[PDB]
Amino acid sequence: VGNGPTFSTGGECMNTCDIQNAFPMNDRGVRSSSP
Amino acid sequence: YNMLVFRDPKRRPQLSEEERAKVVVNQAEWPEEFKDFDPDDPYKNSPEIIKGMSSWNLFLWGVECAFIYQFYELVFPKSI
Amino acid sequence: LCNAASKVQARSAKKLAALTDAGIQKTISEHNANGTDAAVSSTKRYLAEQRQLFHYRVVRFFDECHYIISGEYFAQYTKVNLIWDLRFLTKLVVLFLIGTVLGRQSIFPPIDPDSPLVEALVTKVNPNY
Amino acid sequence: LEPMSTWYLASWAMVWYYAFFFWMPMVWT
Amino acid sequence: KAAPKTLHQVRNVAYFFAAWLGVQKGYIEKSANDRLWVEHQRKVRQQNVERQQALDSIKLMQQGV
Amino acid sequence: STVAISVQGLHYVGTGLAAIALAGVGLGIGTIFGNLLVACARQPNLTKMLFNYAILGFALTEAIGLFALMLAFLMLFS
Amino acid sequence: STVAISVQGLHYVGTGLAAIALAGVGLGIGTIFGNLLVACARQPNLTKMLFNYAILGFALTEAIGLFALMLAFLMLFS
Amino acid sequence: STVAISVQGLHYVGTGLAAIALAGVGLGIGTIFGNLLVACARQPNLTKMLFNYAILGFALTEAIGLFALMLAFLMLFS
Amino acid sequence: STVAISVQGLHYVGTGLAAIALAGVGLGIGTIFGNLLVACARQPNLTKMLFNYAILGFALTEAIGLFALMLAFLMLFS
Amino acid sequence: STVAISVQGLHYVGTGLAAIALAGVGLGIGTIFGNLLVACARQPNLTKMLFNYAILGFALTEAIGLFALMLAFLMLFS
Amino acid sequence: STVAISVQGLHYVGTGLAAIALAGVGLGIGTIFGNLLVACARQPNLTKMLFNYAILGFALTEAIGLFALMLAFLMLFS
Amino acid sequence: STVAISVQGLHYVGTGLAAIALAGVGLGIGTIFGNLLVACARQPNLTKMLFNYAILGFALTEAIGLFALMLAFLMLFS
Amino acid sequence: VLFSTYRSSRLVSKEFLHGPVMRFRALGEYYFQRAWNGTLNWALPGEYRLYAVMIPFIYFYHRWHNDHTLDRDHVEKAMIMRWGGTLEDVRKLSAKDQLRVRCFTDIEKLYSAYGPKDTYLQPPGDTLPGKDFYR
Amino acid sequence: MFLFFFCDLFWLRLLLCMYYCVWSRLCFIVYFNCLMLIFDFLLFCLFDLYLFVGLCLFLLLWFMLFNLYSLILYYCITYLNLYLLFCIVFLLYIAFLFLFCFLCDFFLFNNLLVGDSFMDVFFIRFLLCFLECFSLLCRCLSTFLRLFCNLLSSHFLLLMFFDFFYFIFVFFFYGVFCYWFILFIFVFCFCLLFYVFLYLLDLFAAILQLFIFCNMILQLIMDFLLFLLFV
Amino acid sequence: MLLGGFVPRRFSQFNRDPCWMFFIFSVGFWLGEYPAMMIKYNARDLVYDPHRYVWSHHDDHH
Amino acid sequence: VYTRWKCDRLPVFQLKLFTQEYPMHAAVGIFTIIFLWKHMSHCSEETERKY
Amino acid sequence: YDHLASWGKDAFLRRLEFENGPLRDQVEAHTQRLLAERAAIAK
Ligand SMILES: CCCCCCCCCCCCCCCCCC(=O)OC[C@H](COP(=O)([O-])OCC(O)COP(=O)([O-])OC[C@@H](COC(=O)CCCCCCCCCCCCCCCCC)OC(=O)CCCCCCCCCCCCCCCCC)OC(=O)CCCCCCCCCCCCCCCCC
Ligand SMILES: CCCCCCCCCCCCCCCCCC(=O)OC[C@H](COP(=O)([O-])OCC(O)COP(=O)([O-])OC[C@@H](COC(=O)CCCCCCCCCCCCCCCCC)OC(=O)CCCCCCCCCCCCCCCCC)OC(=O)CCCCCCCCCCCCCCCCC
Ligand SMILES: CCCCCCCCCCCCCCCCCC(=O)OC[C@H](COP(=O)([O-])OCC(O)COP(=O)([O-])OC[C@@H](COC(=O)CCCCCCCCCCCCCCCCC)OC(=O)CCCCCCCCCCCCCCCCC)OC(=O)CCCCCCCCCCCCCCCCC
Ligand SMILES: CCCCCCCCCCCCCCCCCC(=O)OC[C@H](COP(=O)([O-])OCC(O)COP(=O)([O-])OC[C@@H](COC(=O)CCCCCCCCCCCCCCCCC)OC(=O)CCCCCCCCCCCCCCCCC)OC(=O)CCCCCCCCCCCCCCCCC
Ligand SMILES: CCCCCCCCCCCCCCCCCC(=O)OC[C@H](COP(=O)([O-])OCC[N+](C)(C)C)OC(=O)CCCCCCCCCCCCCCCCC
Ligand SMILES: CCCCCCCCCCCCCCCCCC(=O)OC[C@H](COP(=O)([O-])OCC[N+](C)(C)C)OC(=O)CCCCCCCCCCCCCCCCC
Ligand SMILES: CCCCCCCC/C=C/CCCCCCCC(=O)OC[C@H](COP(=O)(O)OCCN)OC(=O)CCCCCCC/C=C/CCCCCCCC
Ligand SMILES: CCCCCCCC/C=C\CCCCCCCC(=O)O[C@H](COC(=O)CCCCCCC/C=C/CCCCCCCC)COP(=O)(O)OCCN
Repeated sequence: VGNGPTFSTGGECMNTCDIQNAFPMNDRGVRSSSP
Repeated sequence: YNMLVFRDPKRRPQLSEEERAKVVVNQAEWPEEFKDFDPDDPYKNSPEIIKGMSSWNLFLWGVECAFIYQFYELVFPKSI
Repeated sequence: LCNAASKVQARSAKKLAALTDAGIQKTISEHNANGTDAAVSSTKRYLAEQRQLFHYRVVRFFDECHYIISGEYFAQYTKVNLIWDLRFLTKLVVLFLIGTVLGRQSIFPPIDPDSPLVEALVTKVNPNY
Repeated sequence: LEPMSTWYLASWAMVWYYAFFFWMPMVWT
Repeated sequence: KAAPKTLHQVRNVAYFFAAWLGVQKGYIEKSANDRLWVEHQRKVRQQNVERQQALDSIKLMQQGV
Repeated sequence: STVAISVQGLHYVGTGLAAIALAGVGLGIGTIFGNLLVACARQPNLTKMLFNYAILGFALTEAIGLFALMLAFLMLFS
Repeated sequence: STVAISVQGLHYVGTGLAAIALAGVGLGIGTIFGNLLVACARQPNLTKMLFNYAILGFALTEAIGLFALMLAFLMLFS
Repeated sequence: STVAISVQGLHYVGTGLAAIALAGVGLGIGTIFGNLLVACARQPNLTKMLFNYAILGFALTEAIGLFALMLAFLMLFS
Repeated sequence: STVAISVQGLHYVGTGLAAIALAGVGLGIGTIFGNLLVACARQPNLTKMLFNYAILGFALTEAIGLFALMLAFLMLFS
Repeated sequence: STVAISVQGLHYVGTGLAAIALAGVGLGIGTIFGNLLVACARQPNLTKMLFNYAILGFALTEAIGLFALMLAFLMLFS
Repeated sequence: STVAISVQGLHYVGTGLAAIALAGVGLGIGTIFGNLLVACARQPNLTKMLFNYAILGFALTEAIGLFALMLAFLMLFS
Repeated sequence: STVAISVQGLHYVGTGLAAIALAGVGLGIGTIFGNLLVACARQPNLTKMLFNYAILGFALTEAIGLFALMLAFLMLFS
Repeated sequence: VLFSTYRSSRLVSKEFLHGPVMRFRALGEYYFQRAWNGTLNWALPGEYRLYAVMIPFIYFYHRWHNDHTLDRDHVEKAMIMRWGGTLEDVRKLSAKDQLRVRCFTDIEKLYSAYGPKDTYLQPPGDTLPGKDFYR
Repeated sequence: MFLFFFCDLFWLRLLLCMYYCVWSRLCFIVYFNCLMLIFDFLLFCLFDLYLFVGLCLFLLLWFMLFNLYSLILYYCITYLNLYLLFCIVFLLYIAFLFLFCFLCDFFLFNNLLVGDSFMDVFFIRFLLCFLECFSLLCRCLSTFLRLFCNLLSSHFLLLMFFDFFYFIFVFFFYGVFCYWFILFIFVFCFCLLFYVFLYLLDLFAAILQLFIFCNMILQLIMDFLLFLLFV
Repeated sequence: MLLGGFVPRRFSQFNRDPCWMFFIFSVGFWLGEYPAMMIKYNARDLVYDPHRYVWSHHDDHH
Repeated sequence: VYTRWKCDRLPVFQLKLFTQEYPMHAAVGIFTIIFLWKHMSHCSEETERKY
Repeated sequence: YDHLASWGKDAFLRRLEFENGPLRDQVEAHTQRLLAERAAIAK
């Protein structure tokens, strides 16, 4: 796989941010870094 | 671990103990860079950027640069 | 005075046991069984090898000189070689400066008799130094 | 102390005024 | 683990300690000499001041105010 | 007769006096944290909120000590 | 005899003495925030209202320090 | 012998000493509001009356501060 | 007449005054620990978070004492 | 005119002032032990941990006292 | 010009200032023996342990008192 | 030039400074008694025990006052 | 009508200097466009290597500027005032003498307020030249 | 007199151009309270209460590029002048105040007359109004003075301590080879601890002072905001 | 914000990343300039300027 | 869609920003600039020599 | 992001790919087991 960047996060944890619901949650329970 | 104020990030576990115990580890598939992987020293086997260039060599290079900066005028002084 | 010595010995023993080098552990075990010193033996082995490799160094020096003079070294020149050459030049300069300082046996150039700074030499607090 | 000085205060403040009127729009956009 | 047949490490430590003690002796001697010379220079300056004061006093008497 | 005298060393005295202002500031800061500890033990659920208010108070109190320290530098360097 | 003397470094002393007044202001501010921290833990629901009064005291307490600070400049620069 | 001396620079010292009186006024105000915050949490239903009394206390302390400043300004000029 | 005077030993006086600034700093630190004991006694499970805040308060208070101490040593060597 | 004066009794005055700071330290010690007793009564089970923390507070406060004391002795013999 | 002056009576002033350091030391003792009564009344069963700690605090404060007393006497007979 | 001066009225000033130490002694005594009343008014059956400890504290703080008084007398008669 | 107020009015082609610009953007993006590179108000990044690289460089160029442009003025003033009060008088000295003087100035800088005061205060009885030597 | 000079941000401007030619998210802000003025829902304000956000962010960026990087030795705070900071704070504070005053709503100032009708109007309430009107300008002055003094004092202390450390390190390191090496080692360790402590304190204090600088302006704005309730 | 990045475990690993290589070079410069100053400014042959009492910054700023 | 920051060129956006977004701030800044250049734009020869 | 392909992956990027790649479960299990063993040895 390549070395390219992805959707920026700003150094934030999406499982505790104020807009966490906007980030989908996967099976493991970790909210995505992007929509 | 820490190097001054720089702390090494650690990945949070995602698997439960029950699921984790069922995982079969096969280091044969792992890259040669990361074998016997240790969280406290993950870059022990990491390749050098320049072959034969040690950290001490760069430290000594900087020390020599400082010595030159401070002593060049002693050997080749110039008039105002 | 004794507790500190015991603590230092224990720490060194723990660190010695910690290392996972098969050769180092094997040598340590052999020397402990024989009661000899591993570090001194390593030093003697290194000195013997260097003594037996002097003419190898000479031959390598001549081979490298031929390689450089022939122009083959510059044919495959890369950025890494440039970095190494810059390191080499820096060491040459610092060694030259140190050699000059040692040659004149003084950090600063000596003062000529006709210079106006001679007074400073006369007014030394301690003439011995 | 220059920080308490005023003999070239106007030229000194031109830096802030340039930053406010010319550099802030660029940073904004 | 048999008894050591050689005492190389202790000898090396003793070598270092002996060199350090010699360094301390030399440093003490040099410091004492420096203090002596500093005191001597101070005395020389004091004597020069006294001589200048005496010369000024003689010149004042010659002035005769 | 009219005599004008300019004593240089007085600037040290004024500088030392300003430093005394730090005694109140240093004490005042300790008072804030003393209440912070006695408050976190009365309602630990707000410890993070209280810690934030304590820091704000520290700076305001600290700010005053700087005013005095500025005068010390002004006279010490003039 | 009539003798007039002008000592030209005394304004340093007056400036330092005025600066000492800042110790009380700094202490008072620390007292205010100490009471604030120990008061919020008692009635957290009114935390915000208390903060507004705390700032008001700071506004009415820092102002006094300015007068003393004002006198310092009027004597330091004269 | 009778010698009369007139030092110009002694009014700075007097001005500084008078300015020190504000440290008490500043601390007194801090005490007033520190208790005000405690009282409001205790009985928040009386916030307005307590605020009114605190203001009255601040006014009286401020009046004393005005008297001290009046002396400071008088000595500074006169 | 224009007279310039340079008093040497005044730097000792100014240095001593700055040392007084450590009186409040020392008192302030003692206040923090005293409040710490009460908080621990009234909430024994928080023996570490309170301890950390006490250290933080000491550090800030120590900083103020060090700001004054710099002047104390500086004037002593001026 | 340029006049240089060296007063040999002002190394005493500075020394006395540096000793005043000890009061802010000595009082600080009493405050820590003043509240240690209350804490022990409140929570006798923690007679040990509180004592250790009090010792830490006393040592740090004493550290300020000795920093000031160093200035006191330096100016006494110089 | 170089002028050396030796004021003899200033060794008294330095002695007096160091005595002020006892003000805090004496007050600090009162604080210990003030809280001790409250602690004893609250928990009379622990008078012995509290009394021992009170003595400990008194000794520590007295140490500082002797330090100031030492300086006062040295500047008195020197 | 070497000039030796002996001011005879300075010993008065040093005496007054030592008297200030009594302020921190008398106040400390009042603090003990103030806490004594509260301790007595909390559990009055222990008055006969607390009173002895109260006297002990007065016996120590008063002893400190003697040291300041001693200096106030030595400098006042020497 | 003369100049457009819209940024859409292009002045060059889309492919103008595409390659160099892509190289520049590659340099910019490799270390900065990462999840762990979260800035504090755009000024303090999260990547450690950015600090490790930029702090030394900033210090180096600032120090070079200070040593070769700012302190040089003080050094030259000291040399001129202590050895004639004129530039030609200083140039009358040799390079070694100038080196000695400048190193003494560095000594004075290092001592500052924490060092012996005989470096600028002439003790009584000293035979060295005074302030009125050249007057 | 016209002096031509330059700020000390050219390398930082170059870095900003290099690293911000492409977009990046921002999630950490020194003063976040400028974005959340209203905490109770259904409350809204007809006044442009979010006008300060852009100026707040730009001021934070500018002051952070200067102050935080000033900890690096020989880095210059080009704007460090008392009256220049006065000009900056004057601009911001007076601009917002004149925005409130141009509204030509005099009732907005009713709260200046402190107290209730019970208090004597002339001898108590009027004096309090005078004091509060004075206190607004005093708040402006205190803001700018605090910002100036913090930097000045911190950098003076850093310079003095660094000078002392250089002196002892250069002219007393030989004690390592002498019999009093322990004293030198203790002093060196203390100096290292002091160095680290000072750097941490300055780093924290810069950010906190910027926070307070913006909070004073926001408090000025909030003192005159009125919120309506949705129905 | 100090969130992440390469962090060498010990000195020997500083050569595993170019940025840390430059960092260790700079640290070497920083620490080695002090011994150089010790040697240069505590030298036996170093002599104070004879005319050091002719002028000083202390008189100028006074 | 049209946005000032994305569609307008830099001078136009600057004018819009300081005329319909922060006009009072610009006015105050101009006032202060005029004051500075009217009362703080002179330096005597003695002042230059001193500082 | 083709223009970045020439830069490759550094040590940290390789570590992240290794830990969070398809072998992430194996690496997590190995790391947790090693940490548990070290903690048990410490106690
Ligand atoms: C102005 C001009 C003046 C000119 C004067 C004349 C000049 C000389 C002319 C010639 C004269 C005749 C020849 C004489 C030769 C003498 C030397 C010699 O032959 O040595 C061989 C000899 C070993 O020979 P061997 O026994 O046959 O070896 C058998 C095997 O080969 C062993 O093999 P190995 O495997 O062991 O190999 C390693 C071995 C071999 O390595 C070497 O060969 C080393 C280099 C040899 C030459 C050394 C010359 C020294 C001369 C003086 C110093 C000059 C600078 C030297 C720089 C050396 C840099 C490495 O390493 C060592 O020797 C180690 C020594 C260091 C031990 C360090 C331990 C310190 C512990 C401290 C603990 C403290 C705890 C306190 C707790 C208190 C609690 C209350 O080694 C030594 O004698 C070593 C001496 C080292 C002295 C160092 C002194 C430094 C200054 C003092 C310290 C100050 C800083 C630190 C202070 C810290 C606070 C306390
Ligand atoms: C008499 C001697 C000469 C002097 C005469 C002066 C006359 C004065 C009249 C009276 C004025 C009274 C009032 C004065 C108040 C001063 C206050 C003050 O200074 O405050 C500090 C304050 C400092 O602000 P700052 O925070 O440092 O930021 C301002 C910077 O400029 C950076 O801010 P920024 O980065 O935000 O700026 C935007 C920047 C955005 O970034 C960039 O664009 C990057 C570039 C930056 C350039 C600007 C920085 C300059 C750096 C230093 C100089 C660079 C090297 C120059 C080499 C000179 C060699 C001799 O873009 C630009 O700068 C746009 C210009 C770009 C020019 C590009 C030219 C390319 C030519 C290519 C030719 C190719 C030919 C090929 C042919 C082939 C044939 C085969 O200054 C200002 O705010 C500006 C003051 C200006 C006042 C107006 C003065 C009148 C205009 C004078 C023009 C003279 C032109 C003739 C000179 C000829 C050579 C001798
Ligand atoms: C369909 C046609 C197809 C044609 C295909 C052609 C293909 C082949 C290429 C054609 C040939 C090349 C064309 C030009 C390329 C230029 C570079 C480029 O590509 O830029 C990217 C870009 C390419 O265009 P685009 O992306 O397609 O479209 C642009 C957007 O539509 C709108 O852009 P924007 O609005 O977003 O931004 C525009 C501008 C914002 O707008 C402006 O700045 C425009 C207004 C500026 C006015 C400044 C002066 C004001 C003075 C005061 C007023 C005076 C009034 C006087 C009244 C009369 C008095 C009598 O933005 C900036 O300022 C940032 C960019 C700055 C660039 C960096 C400049 C410095 C580079 C230095 C490099 C060399 C260093 C030294 C090397 C030394 C080696 C030893 O071009 C621009 O962004 C244009 C920048 C223009 C800057 C002008 C600055 C002038 C400063 C010097 C003035 C000298 C006056 C002397 C007076 C003397 C009196 C005595
Ligand atoms: C052709 C142009 C227009 C001609 C005139 C048209 C018809 C009249 C227009 C309106 C006139 C208003 C009259 C006053 C109204 C009341 C206000 C007041 O009291 O005013 C006092 C005084 C006027 O004196 P006065 O009351 O008429 O009576 C004379 C008294 O005897 C004097 O008594 P005093 O004691 O007050 O005297 C002290 C001193 C007092 O003088 C001052 O205080 C000067 C203050 C200047 C204020 C400038 C306002 C605009 C600021 C924009 C933002 C800049 C940010 C910072 C940038 C820094 C880096 C450049 O007075 C003077 O000497 C006045 C000289 C004024 C010269 C104005 C030159 C402006 C240059 C702007 C440069 C911008 C560079 C940007 C580069 C960007 C490149 C990317 O100052 C002003 O009025 C200043 C504002 C003038 C505005 C003129 C119209 C706009 C500008 C047109 C020229 C643009 C040139 C661009 C060159 C670019 C080169 C690269
Ligand atoms: C969010 C918090 C950020 C915290 C960052 C912490 C950084 C930790 C640094 C550890 C030590 C680094 C040593 C570097 C040595 C360099 C070489 C040298 O000689 O320097 C000596 C210099 C000075 O050392 P000195 O004073 O001993 O120098 C002696 C020199 N003589 C004798 C001539 C006087 O070192 C420094 O000044 C380093 C101080 C660093 C303080 C922290 C600064 C943080 C703010 C800037 C961040 C920049 C990030 C930019 C990123 C991009 C932005 C878009
Ligand atoms: C070493 C000494 C140190 C001393 C330090 C002293 C402090 C210095 C602090 C400087 C930095 C802080 C500055 C903050 C800003 C201060 C502002 C200030 O006071 O400026 C006042 C000054 C007053 O201006 P002035 O000084 O020219 O006043 C003229 C008055 N006469 C003619 C009587 C002398 O403002 C200006 O300088 C700007 C004037 C032009 C802009 C305004 C024009 C419109 C005026 C409207 C009313 C009149 C006209 C009729 C209505 C309109 C009709 C069209
Ligand atoms: C308005 C002029 C009226 C009088 C006639 C003058 C003609 C002078 C001869 C000009 C020959 C060269 C013309 C080259 C094409 C110019 C195209 C142009 O104007 O483009 C403007 C373009 C900017 O475009 P945008 O803002 O992105 O948007 C454009 C679309 N809305 O500007 C540029 O790039 C600069 C181009 C400058 C070209 C030269 C203009 C010279 C004008 C001189 C006028 C004065 C009279 C001259 C008399 C000359 C007699 C011999
Ligand atoms: C040709 C070089 C040979 C090297 C051999 C060195 C042997 C030295 C052994 C004794 C050393 C201690 C001596 C103690 C007394 C020194 C006094 C002094 O300063 O004298 C200087 C000599 O000092 C120097 O020049 C050297 C100073 C120190 C040099 C340091 C060397 C490198 C240290 C690296 C440190 C890096 C960190 C290591 C940490 C390890 C310990 C924790 C000469 O001048 P003086 O005539 O005394 O008077 C000058 C006044 N006009």
